[PDB]
Parts: sequence; C-alpha cells; structure tokens
Amino acid sequence: PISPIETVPVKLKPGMDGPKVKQWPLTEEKIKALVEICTEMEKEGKISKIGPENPYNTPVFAIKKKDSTKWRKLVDFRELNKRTQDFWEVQLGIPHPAGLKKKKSVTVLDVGDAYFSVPLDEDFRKYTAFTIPSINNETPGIRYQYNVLPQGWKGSPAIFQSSMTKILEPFRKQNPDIVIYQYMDDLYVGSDLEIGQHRTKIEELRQHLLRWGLTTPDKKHQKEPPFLWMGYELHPDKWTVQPIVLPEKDSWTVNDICKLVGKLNWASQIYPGIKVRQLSKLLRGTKALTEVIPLTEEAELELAENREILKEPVHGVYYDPSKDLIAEIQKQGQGQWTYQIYQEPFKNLKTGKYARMRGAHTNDVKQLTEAVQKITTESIVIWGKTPKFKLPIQKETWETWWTEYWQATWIPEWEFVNTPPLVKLWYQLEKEPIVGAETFYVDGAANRETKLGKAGYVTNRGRQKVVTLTDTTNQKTELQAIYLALQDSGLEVNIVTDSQYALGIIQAQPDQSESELVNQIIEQLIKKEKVYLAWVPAHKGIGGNEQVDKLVSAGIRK
Amino acid sequence: PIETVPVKLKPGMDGPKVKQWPLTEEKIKALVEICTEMEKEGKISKIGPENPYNTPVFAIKKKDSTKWRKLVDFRELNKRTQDIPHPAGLKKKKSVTVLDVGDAYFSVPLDEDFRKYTAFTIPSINNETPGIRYQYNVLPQGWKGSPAIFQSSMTKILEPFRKQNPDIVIYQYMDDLYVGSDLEIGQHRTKIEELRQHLLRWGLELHPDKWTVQPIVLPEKDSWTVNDIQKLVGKLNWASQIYPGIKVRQLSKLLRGTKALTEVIPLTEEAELELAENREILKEPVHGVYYDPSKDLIAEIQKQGQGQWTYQIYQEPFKNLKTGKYARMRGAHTNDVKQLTEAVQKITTESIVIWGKTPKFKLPIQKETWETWWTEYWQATWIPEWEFVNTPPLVKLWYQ
DNA sequence: TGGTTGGCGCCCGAACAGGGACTG
DNA sequence: GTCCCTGTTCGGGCGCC
Ligand SMILES: *[PH](O)(O)OC[C@@]1(C#C)O[C@@H](n2cnc3c(N)nc(F)nc32)C[C@@H]1O[PH](O)(O)OC[C@@]1(C#C)O[C@@H](n2cnc3c(N)nc(F)nc32)C[C@@H]1O
Ligand SMILES: [Mg+2]
Repeated sequence: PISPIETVPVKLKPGMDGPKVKQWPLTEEKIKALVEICTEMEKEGKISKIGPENPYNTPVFAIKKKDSTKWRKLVDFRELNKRTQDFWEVQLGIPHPAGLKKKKSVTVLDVGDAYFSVPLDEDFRKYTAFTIPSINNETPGIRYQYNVLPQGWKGSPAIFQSSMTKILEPFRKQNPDIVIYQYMDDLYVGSDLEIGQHRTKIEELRQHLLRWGLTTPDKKHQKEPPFLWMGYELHPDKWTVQPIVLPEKDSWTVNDICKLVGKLNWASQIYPGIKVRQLSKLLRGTKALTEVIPLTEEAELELAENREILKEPVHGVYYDPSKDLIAEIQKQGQGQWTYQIYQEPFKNLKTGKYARMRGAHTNDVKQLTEAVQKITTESIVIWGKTPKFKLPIQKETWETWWTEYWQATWIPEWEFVNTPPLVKLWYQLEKEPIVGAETFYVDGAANRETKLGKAGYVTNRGRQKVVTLTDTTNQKTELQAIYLALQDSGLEVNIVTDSQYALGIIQAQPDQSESELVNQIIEQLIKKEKVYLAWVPAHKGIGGNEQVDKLVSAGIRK
Repeated sequence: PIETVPVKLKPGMDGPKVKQWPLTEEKIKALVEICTEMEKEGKISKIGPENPYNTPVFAIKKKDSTKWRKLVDFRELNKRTQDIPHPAGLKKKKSVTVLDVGDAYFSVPLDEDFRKYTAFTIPSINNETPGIRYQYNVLPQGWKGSPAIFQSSMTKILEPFRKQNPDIVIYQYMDDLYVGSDLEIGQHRTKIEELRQHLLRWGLELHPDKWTVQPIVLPEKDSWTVNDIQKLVGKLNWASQIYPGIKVRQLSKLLRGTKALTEVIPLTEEAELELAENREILKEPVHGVYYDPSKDLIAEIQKQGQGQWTYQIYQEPFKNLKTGKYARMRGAHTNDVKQLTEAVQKITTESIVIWGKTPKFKLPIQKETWETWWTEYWQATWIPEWEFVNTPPLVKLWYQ
C-alpha cells in the first residue's frame, strides 16, 4: 500500500523550473520490465498518468537488484536535483556490529518496496514526470508522474529515513526495551525476552508498520542465526564480516589500487595489522583510473602481508556496557598505526588502523596522539564513551613530550604496554647552552627574483663556510645553514639562528618530514649527543649573527 | 498572547549549516530527556529534512548536581543574525555572582519565519536511528537575539531590586546575569539569594577587585653569559614593539664579535643602567590603547608549562588591553586541554565583565584535540569564537 | 551492462586562509 | 603589495550499506 503518513513539503530552488530531458533509447528487455513495473504502480496509485498539462520529463532506466531477479527502476534526476531545494541529511553514520549489545532474541527483517510506499509532496509530483515506451506504432508511450518517493531523486533518502523514524516513534515509545536498529528499509530488532514472547512483539511491530503502510515480506524476515545484516553475519555470541575478495592482478591500474585499498580499509575493522601506506603512495600524482601503476617492492611486500592477514579466520564480539572499553595501539612502520578494541583479553570488539599523514614535519608521539584522538571520537560514535588506552609509549617519554611541547596535548587514562616498536623521542634539544661545545652562528639569504641563495656559518673558534644554492628560498637557506652547521660540528654543538621558521620546526622534534632537507637535518640531530639551538632577531647587529649575515647576503642581496 | 517581533538575518547571508559532532551516551540521554520536556511544553517542535539548516547541540553537567544544561552552539547563527552603556563599575566590585537566567526566554514566542534557522539534531548511539531534528518556538538560550527581545521585560523584573539596592550592579550577557556588590561575603550571598527569590515570582564567585595585570619582567642575574644577554636582547627587541621607549644599544654592543654562548660578559655601567631603565618602562601602561566596540577582541594564550598559562587581549597588534597569567595544577596528572578550556572560560568571563563582549581566541592546540574534549570541561552558557594557531616559541619566551 | 540517489570510510590534490619575511 | 610555507576544507576516485 501507500503510507497514510503526511508528506514532506518540498520546493524547487528560487527561479527554477522542473526538468525537461527526453528519454534515451532503451533495450527491449529494459522496456518490458519498466512497463510491468509501471502498470502495477499505476494500479496501486503509486504513479499517475499525465497528459499535455505536464511539460516535464526525465529519462528513466533500470538495473538488477541484489537478489538479481527483480528489477530496480531508477530515474536520472540529475537536472531536477540541481534545481531542488537543499536538504539536511538525517543519516549521521553507519551502525556497527561492535556497538550492538547482547540480546536474548534477535530478528532482522526488511520493509518491502520502501521508497514506493511513502507518499510524495502533492505540489512537487509533476516535476517527476517520465515517459515509458510501450508497444510503439501499436500504442504510444505512456506518461506518468510519481506519487511516491522515486529512486534517483535527491530528497528520497532523507525523506524516507525521517518518515521511517516518525513511523517507529510510537512503537519505540511503547516498547523502550526493544532495540530497533533502523537503516534504510532494514530493521534489526533485539529483545531480552524468550523466543516465544519475542516473536509476538515482532508481530506487533509488523502490525504497527502495516498500519502505516509498510509491509514486511517473510522472504526478508530472518528468524535464525547467522543473520545477514549491514554486510555482516550476526551469530548469537560473535559476528563476522562477509567474505572479502581482493583483486587478482599482475598489472594493477589506478582503479585496481583504489578497489584494493578500499577493500583493505573495509577489512581493517576486524582484521588486525592492515597497512595501506605503500599502496596508497602509488597514487600520488596519477590522473586516470586506467593508468597501469607498477608496484614498488615494499608496496608488493605490503600487499603480500595483507593477503596473509585475510587468510586467517577472524570475528568480533558484542558490546557489554558493564565492562570497560580497552583500546590497544600497535605501531607500524612509516606513520602507520593499527589498534584493537576489546573488553576481555583476546576478544576484540573490532579493530582498525590509522595512517593519515598530518603536517609536513611530525614525530611518532604526535601521530600516536592523533591516533588516540581518532579512536576516541570513533568510540564515542559506536559506544558513547571513551575507552581506556594501552599504549606502547613509556610514561617518562610522554612526560618529556608534553613538558617541552608548546601546544596543549593530552591523552586520556592509559597504561604502558611493552609491544615494540616502542614510541620514543629520537633526540632532545638542550635547555641551556653547552659548555665546551663550539658555537655556530648560522644564517641564510635568498634572492626572490633570481632564486639564488647562500647558506653558511661562523663559529667562535674562527671557522666559517659559505655554500651557494640554486632554486632556493629564504626559508630553505636558513635550513641549509643549520644542516651545514650540524655536518661540520662535533657531537656537541651550540647553534644560534635568526629564523623562527627553522626554530619552530626543530623544537617540535620531528623524526619524519616530507622535506628531504629536514630529513637530513633529523638524521644529524639523532647522531649528536647534545644540541642547543638559540634564536636572535635578524638584522640587529648581534654578533656573530652580524658576521654570518654579511657573508650570506653578499652577492645575492642589496 | 505576546506579539512576536520580526527578526531577519543579515543581508546576503543564509542560515547555519553546521554538522552535529559525536555526543557521549550521558549527553544524548540528557538531551533526550530535556527535549521531550521542552516539546511537551511547546518550546520546541520536531522538524524534517526539508529544513536545510542545522546548529550543533550538546549538554553540560554542573559540578555537584545530577541536573544537565542543554547548550546550543549558536555562534554561527549569532554572526548571521541582524544586529546600552556597559557598566564600568562591575569590574571594580568586591564580589560578582553569575546567575543563569536562560529559563526566562522560554516565555516569549519566536518569529515564525526565523524558527527555521534554530534547527538542531539529536544524534543516536551507534547510529541506531537517523538524527532527530527540532526547532525553537520560543526565544532560545544562547541566541544573540534572545536578550535583545527580552530587554524590556528584564528591566521590569529588575526595577524594584535595583532601586532597593542602588549599590548593586546587575549586568546581563546572553543567558547570564552578573550581580556585583561591595558587600561583605555572606551579606552579598544574602542579596544573591534575595534576587533569586525575586526572579522566582516572575519565573520560571567572581572577585574583579583582584584581577591583576601580568607585566613583562626581566631576568636578574649577578653573572650574565653571551646566551643570557642574547635572550635578553631579543626579548627587549620584541618588547620595544609594545614599549617604544625600550632601548638596547648598550646591551647589544656587549655582544660584538663571535663569542661562545657560555662566555661570561660583565655588564658595564652603561649596560647596567640601560637595563634598569628598561625595567621601569615595562611597568608603565601601554599608551594609546582605546577599546573599539566595532572590532573583535583577540585573545592569545601561551602554554608556559607547569600549569602556567599567559594570555593577552588586544584588537590591534601590540595594543594589549590586558596581559595576565593563569597558573593552575602543577602535577603529573595534569590535563592540558582541561586547563586550556578553563583558561578560555576565565578569560571570556573577564572580557564580559570588563568590556561586555566575548573575545576571539587563538588557541595553541590542534583542532582535532580541542574538538575531541573541550565540551567535557565546559561550564559556561555561552561559547566564544576560536581559531587554532601554530604558536611560535618566541611569544612564549617573551611573556615569561 | 552501460546511465541515479543518500550516508559513512580512506587518500589524494586543488583551493583556499593566516602568518612571517622580503625590496629599495 | 608578493613569496613562502604552513594549516584546513572540499570534491574527486574507490570501498561499504
Ligand atoms: P546491505 O545488508 O546490503 O543492505 C542493503 C541496503 C539496506 C538497508 O543498503 C541500501 N543500499 C545499498 N546500496 C545502496 C545504494 N547504491 N544506494 C542507496 F540509496 N541505498 C543502498 C539499500 C539496501 O536495501 P534495499 O532493500 O536494497 O533498498 C531499500 C531502499 C530503501 C529505503 O534503498 C533505495 N535504494 C536501494 N538501492 C538504491 C539505488 N541503487 N539507488 C537509489 F537511488 N536508491 C536505492 C531504494 C529502496 O527502497
Ligand atoms: Mg637569517
């Protein structure tokens, strides 16, 4: 039937009119399926015949459903969608089985013909006009308009999801202890009743939905585990993801890399240790999905170890609110992080990964903090609370980092775990000048026009060096000067710079950077035993910054 | 009942379209309980997706009470909303109490054409349900237009108390009422409870005397190294941008040549005198600093470590209206973010008492870090605007 | 088959904003 | 003013429902 729920008033954008696109040619099989759908929807009032009083049209088509027998009627409403009002989407995310609480009895059932059972705003119906060719030259093509939500329109998802919420509201109010996970037309229903009393509550729900014009066919009414839900299999005490098939190529294209990384991302929710850094790096700079990208040795190695992870049997468990959430993070190589969330040891609720590269320059402690923030936000969505963390970082290492770092940074309640590779700071800048260490006054200068530059240093022990640079910037010459001083000094060195740009990078203690120059500077800092870096204002005659400033400025400035 | 006042957005501006951020289970349960009671009384009504606007919502819990407070982050709508002598005596009172008078707005209807912009969305745990949306039917708490429309009614309620207590300064900002008096503590608290009984008929602590300024201080040593003088010269050089009287001729000439940082430099009498003169200049107030109500207040905060936080309030660079410090917990269980959120509240509370406006904060924190936890420590009914900065380690060294 | 819509995820690059330093 | 180098957001491809 059609739901007796009130329609949602919808308008076009100001100054706009309905679409006027003509139908494209269709296959004989496509036509035979559309007339069978349109004749029935007309008998049920879901679509109404129109005539010359309606001047709009939009091309329609059809594809196979997931059951692969019936057809799904679609409409290419791209032009109408540009001219339809904005909506606020009500679907805020995707439910996850790790957030399901243990229930005694579970039902999963779907509403049949969902969109076509919710009425459309009467004043908007004429804009959904379409024409279906029939038996031409024996009868012309019939023109219809939608009286219900069409598939392909911008507003149909949000209007249906909101309508479904209003329909379920009286039942939820009457049955607050029946959990109903509502995603599109699919309903997960869980109770703490015996299976007999549970089924009677299901029939009350079905009758409630039927009263609002939403059928629940028995073919989509699951009554025994495992339940097929949201791409998972729900067993009574565990859940698994439906089998994931990675591509099998010898000449990967950009499109194949996307499908590979995409399916790996989807697998990382329960498969621990998934890594996609080397595979995703192969896409930096590409343009076409057809480009065959040769896999690097570490990218092919990264793919090989992912395949071995997927061949293992894995499953998740359900959420028990009476126990704590525990998140454990494992450090992977090159800014990659995997984690497991659980409440009982070796019983993962779910897993995940983190490898987003933030900032040009960063260290392992910054990234671990970012992974903790991501896991915390993700935990609040799924469970509504923050987990207790188990991190491979010493308490002293964290104390050292948040002491010296100028930004506000914090990690919630966490306990150290000895799971190498451990997170640590690879060097530390001294807080005071070093007695007995040579003092370097570094400086750089570049010419904005010619891009020529100079970097160098003077030392209190009489040493000076100047290096010429090409295609450089002022900021780079300042880093080249620091790098030069590190190369030509002993294991302990005092460096005075006038560049707060270079000072800000180095005081943050990065161990990795997108810049090769900064990476070469990091490698020097790790080899040193003591480094003290100080700052003076430039162009103020402060010796010996004045001496080095004259050396690097000569020939490129003034 | 009451005739509605037509309110519109600023010209060329649409309504807010800000996504709801993830809420904890305790906050959603609190918001659901509150919204069902607000809907039962006609204060809010359910809306659908055909309303294209949205404003984020959360809830805070007062210290020792199981009562929650619904907070709507309305500062995007407030900026887009179309636009009295601030009491200069409020900042010179012994004790000032802040009272939440937000419930007063719920008795005045809101313009029907404007209700669409007050939309907000209650999320669900694990996305069990689509977001459930509402809009406001009465004057909403946290909206800039709510105290404006209720102004005439607020004067009627406060008229008898202000006449009976002329030595008491009552000031309103957003949902907050600031009550300051020079009465002794205890007698002051009796007047606060008296005013609470007065506000109940209709229905339905700060010590600004001790707010001090933190001036720029200079180190004092018997032995100066090349490094000590270099740090002092760079600090005075930056300080001369605020205090043009600062000179650094005699100090910087001690650094001529290419010396080791740990070399001892005896201060000459000229350099010694130049330093003492600079200390007196840093005690003088910054000259030519005049508050502009039409320009934004800017608050910069520096993490000084060990629970120490410094801040400056200005409108033009180097034109500081106030420079203070905020020292707190000095332990190993220190929460940087918690101390920062508390710092921005105290700084905002001071800006409201002094100038009657909320400042725009330059926060020394990653954006994701702040958005993850800042609501966990919020206790005010207003929310200031903020941006996130990559602070230089220089301004930290200047303000100690 | 191909040709639709919405949600979320990831990773990428384009297109911005904000602050510091530069030129004669 | 411009150049440089940060930062964030948005929209593209793919993944999942
Ligand atoms: P999983 O366990 O496979 O669940 C399938 C399902 C649900 C619930 O997830 C939704 N879905 C899957 N793939 C989708 C695409 N490409 N688009 C949209 F909008 N939804 C998708 C729907 C699906 O349930 P199903 O019973 O298939 O259809 C229900 C319905 C509703 C309400 O979703 C709409 N719909 C379904 N497929 C659609 C396509 N390809 N395009 C549009 F515009 N809409 C689609 C209509 C249905 O009435
Ligand atoms: Mg320089």
